Amino acid sequence: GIVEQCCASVCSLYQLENYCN
Amino acid sequence: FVNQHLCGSHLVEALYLVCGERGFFYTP
Ligand SMILES: Cc1cccc(O)c1
Ligand SMILES: [Cl-]
Ligand SMILES: [Zn+2]
Repeated sequence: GIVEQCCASVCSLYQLENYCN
Repeated sequence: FVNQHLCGSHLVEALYLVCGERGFFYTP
């Protein structure tokens, strides 16, 4: 999930944007 | 994990900012 990718390591905004609608 | 709880709080503010008009669903 997003908590596993982005809380174990620091996501970028391009990455975060994957989880948008 | 309290650290994840804290992290998630920041994640949703980030989603809010990046997703904009699109919006988003948060599903831990
Ligand atoms: C913007 C943001 C907040 C928390 C974790 C991350 O990987 C990224
Ligand atoms: Cl924090
Ligand atoms: Zn904090």
